Amino acid sequence: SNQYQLPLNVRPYTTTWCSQSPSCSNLLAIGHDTGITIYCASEEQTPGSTGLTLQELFTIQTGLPTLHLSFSSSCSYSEPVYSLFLACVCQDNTVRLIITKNETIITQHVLGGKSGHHNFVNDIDIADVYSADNRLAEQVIASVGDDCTLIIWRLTDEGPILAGYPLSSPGISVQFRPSNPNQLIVGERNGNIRIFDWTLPWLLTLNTLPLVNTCHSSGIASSLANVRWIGSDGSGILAMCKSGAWLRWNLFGPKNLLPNVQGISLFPSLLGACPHPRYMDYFATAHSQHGLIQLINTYEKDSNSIPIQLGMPIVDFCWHQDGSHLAIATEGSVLLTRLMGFT
Amino acid sequence: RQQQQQLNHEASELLEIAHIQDDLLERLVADPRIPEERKAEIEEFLDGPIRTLTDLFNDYADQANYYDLCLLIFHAADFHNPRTIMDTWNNLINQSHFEAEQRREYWEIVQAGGDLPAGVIAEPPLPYVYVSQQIQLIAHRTSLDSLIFPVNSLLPVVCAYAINNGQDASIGADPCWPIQLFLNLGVPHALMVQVLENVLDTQEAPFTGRRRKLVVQWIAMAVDMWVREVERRGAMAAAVMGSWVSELLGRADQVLTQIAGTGATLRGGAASDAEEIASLRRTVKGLKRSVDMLLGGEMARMSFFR
Amino acid sequence: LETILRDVKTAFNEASSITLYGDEIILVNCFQPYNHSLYKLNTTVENWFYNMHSETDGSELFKYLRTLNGFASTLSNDVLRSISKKFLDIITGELPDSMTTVEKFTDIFKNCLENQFEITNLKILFDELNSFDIPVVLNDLINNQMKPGIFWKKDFISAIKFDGFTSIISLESLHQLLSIHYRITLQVLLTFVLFDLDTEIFGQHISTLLDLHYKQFLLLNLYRQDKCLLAEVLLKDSSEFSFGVKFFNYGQLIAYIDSLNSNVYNTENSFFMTFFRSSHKNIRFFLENVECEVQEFMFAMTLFSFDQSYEIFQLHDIWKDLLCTFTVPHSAFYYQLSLLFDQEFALKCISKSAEYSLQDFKEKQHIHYLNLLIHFEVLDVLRLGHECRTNFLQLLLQEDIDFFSTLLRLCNAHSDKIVDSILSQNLRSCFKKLYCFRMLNAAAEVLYQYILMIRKRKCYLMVINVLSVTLTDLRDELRG
Amino acid sequence: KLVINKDMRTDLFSPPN
Repeated sequence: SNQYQLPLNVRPYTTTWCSQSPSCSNLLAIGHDTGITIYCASEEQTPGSTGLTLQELFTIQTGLPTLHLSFSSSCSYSEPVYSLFLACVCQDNTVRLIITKNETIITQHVLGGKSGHHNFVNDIDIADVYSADNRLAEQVIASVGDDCTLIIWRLTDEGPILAGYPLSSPGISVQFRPSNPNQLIVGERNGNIRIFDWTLPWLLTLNTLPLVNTCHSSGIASSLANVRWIGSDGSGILAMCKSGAWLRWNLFGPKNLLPNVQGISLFPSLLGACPHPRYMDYFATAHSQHGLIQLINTYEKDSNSIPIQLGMPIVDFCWHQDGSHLAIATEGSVLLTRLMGFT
Repeated sequence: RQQQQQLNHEASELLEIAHIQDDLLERLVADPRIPEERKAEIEEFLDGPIRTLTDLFNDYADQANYYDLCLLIFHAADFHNPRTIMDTWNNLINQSHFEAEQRREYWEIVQAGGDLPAGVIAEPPLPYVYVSQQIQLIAHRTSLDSLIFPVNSLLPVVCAYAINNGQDASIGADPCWPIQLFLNLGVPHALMVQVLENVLDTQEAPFTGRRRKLVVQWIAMAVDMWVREVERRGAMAAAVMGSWVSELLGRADQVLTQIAGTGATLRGGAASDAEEIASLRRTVKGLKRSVDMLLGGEMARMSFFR
Repeated sequence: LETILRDVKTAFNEASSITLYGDEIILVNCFQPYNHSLYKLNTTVENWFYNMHSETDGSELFKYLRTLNGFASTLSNDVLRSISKKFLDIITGELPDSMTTVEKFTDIFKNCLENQFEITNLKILFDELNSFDIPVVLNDLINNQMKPGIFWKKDFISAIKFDGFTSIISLESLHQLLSIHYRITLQVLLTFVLFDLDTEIFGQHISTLLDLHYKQFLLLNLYRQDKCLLAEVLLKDSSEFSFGVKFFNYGQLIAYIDSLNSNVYNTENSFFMTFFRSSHKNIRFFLENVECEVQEFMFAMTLFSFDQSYEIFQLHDIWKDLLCTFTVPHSAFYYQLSLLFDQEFALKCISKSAEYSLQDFKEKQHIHYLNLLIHFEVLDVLRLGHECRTNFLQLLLQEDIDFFSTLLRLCNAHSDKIVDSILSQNLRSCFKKLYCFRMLNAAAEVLYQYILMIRKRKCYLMVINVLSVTLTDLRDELRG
Repeated sequence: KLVINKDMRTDLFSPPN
């Protein structure tokens, strides 16, 4: 493990790799109480133990807390100059898209007030949509909140298009489908899981609550932590409960009648699962409060693998695109740790 | 010298255990709530050779809920267990509070004409006074250097007790009494402010909402004593404080601005503490001024004539 | 725990005997003291609920409900929850009021239902659905079965004393009824999002259903959040029946439960939010939900008990403090918030209010700001401000006295009456001489001379440099 | 050396034998 300190007065809230855009996949953003900081990951000589070190590049000041953070495919590099596009959520309950050239915010769009969410925003994600001619036609941001609303915010050539959709319960996560921006997934706090075609009722709703194996009772309150697609065509869906209970469904052949596989993490997962970018069957989950991280294999290859235990709480974490490195933001730092097995 | 010290050390430890055992035996024999049949049995096993600290704790001190002696036992045993220690502190505070309330009730019955329960010997200290007497007696016996005085955990608990039991101005007590107690006991000023900062940032109940007004008052009182100490130490040497203390007072002013605003829009009518908070703002600004002057150079020029 | 709780409950509930409560009420007494089971005559809807996989015959409404359940039972819990959430979102505005019904239903479908059910069961449902005269069946369900009656008081024997038994039996019965209602309502709404049912024709029903579902959810939530409190607010709702009720037959009981149902579907929300405030987590769903000027302030105080709170409050315009603030009605609100969190929120609000405002109030605000800043410039600002209560300032500067000295030096550098005098007095109250000199920049010279009346050389020297008679005297003294 | 064992003790509030 190598450890890289965040500035002394910087409290991290969120950590994400720029896996969404290959030109910028070595860019790391930390949303904190005064903005979003960008770091670069480089192969040093090091020892080929952790043959990867972190270089802090710069800090984008915003003046208020950043709670969720997503890079877009529009990110680019030039010589040098970084052209960034970031979706995030701020203390004023607004959802924003910030477009920068390095630390300087050259452009900013803000969706808030009554036109925005009418309660706390719980999650956000972003994807670039191109026309048939293949110019940038739209950038699309999806967000979910405690106002029982899902918001699709499309920024198009002739300007913004806003749409709201009602939910049976607070939205706790949302993510567009890989290799198919026409589809996306929305998570409700109550265990409902929506598959949605925004170009169009919405196509499908699964639910983890009634499926709990109950060989070991998952408890009275098993609030849904997370749902994410897996695979590079978005061939699968993985859902994780706060309790640690997880379930996986695949989407291809024949007729289907239950979720394909199911299990339970050793610990609660407040932050939910972070699926491996290269190995579908694998995902990571943290015991954020004691600072341990379990690695789970869906086809039970795993047998309780806990590669990571810190002596401190974990605020957030995410896989580097290479699949062997992990970046983890803790309350005062970010660690890059390399698991030798995944190399 | 090595052979002397090793014997003086063995005699010091055994004497510490023996005094605990003597305090136990005396208290158990005198306890009204102990049956006579058991007392004779206690006197047989404790009025002889010195017993291990395990036995004294399990078979006697824990069975009779003598939590003060439990804490002395955790000290003599170098007992590394913060959670049990704090559980014992919580039991000792609550036990003492209930005993003080009981004695004040018996008193009020005498001053009103009633009759006490049979076999009850007839202005006893308020509960927070008897509680802090218990903390002092332990502190002098263990010297504050013990692991039974983790100020980071014990000061918030005592402050919690004061709030959740109204040991404040309503009954005529000094609202800062928890801070006075630990300062006089000799807790260093920097450590107090350091803890109080953590109380204010994390907002753990009951230190929440508008009761953080009281947390700010404790910080004001602690920093004030710290300033007076630095000024005194400067005059002393004629014949540490960082910017974090200044930042802490700025945040404290923001908390007061937030509490006053919330107080002005409460359902049922505005809050009554408007001027009380305005006063605290002035005190906090005055302290930030003093601290800013010390930090800014006046601390390196304390031994110089003005 | 799950298992032991279930077993302990089961044990406790072992049956022992029958008691005919009242005239005709079937009561069973259990092995464990304080544990009884009442057996309650089902209403029509309850009979439908409890006999889906049975009723050979049944009315049209029953068959309709059975087919709806036939489809909805194939969906999973997570899906159903996400759908329920979305239906809440329509009321809360998280699904904007700007959208058409068709658009919200499309949102719901894509996000929740697409790919989440077997198309075969959809076909089964559509077919079965085509046999029914939907407007009529829905009419009978909404306006007869589910929406209860207007009462001209139909003798719910008023209890003179609190009756804990009838209290818990009533609350549990209400909970069963509303749970059943909830499941039905959700299944129907579901059918409204899946099929092209004229959003105008059924506009009334849809909005009634979304209104009813919502209320159902709320109640059920409160039920599992704090039963005692729910009972308390639900019985202090009815005035003449504040203490409770007595029922001696099944008709009186059913009628009372229905009565409470009416209360729920129709002054309640306010009484209950009030009693509550005087269940933290639920009221978030239900301040995002149940709130959608008054609702704004509620959202504020609830979200405070911090960014969201402050923002909402500012945009718009413990209990005792709140009452005081209401009586005053910005300054008061911020002061109260600051006091209550006394932290970041507090300090921020206080600072903002103080700024927006700029003898008692002024002094308090100033002191607070200064303290907060010294804990986290401010000094000089406040000073110049007040200058443009002198003893107060003397005390503030008393607290100030290294950081203070640095600030003073900064102010003097920037410059290069009352304030000056106060400062001189405080300084006069090595270090001392230096501070005095720095501030006065004659006073310096006087102080140095007085102190003098290595050290000698340094003083004489400093004096000579500052002056550049006195010099000659100093030189002569140093030479002597 | 201290070892807490709440399991098997002797009832301090009951006579012997």
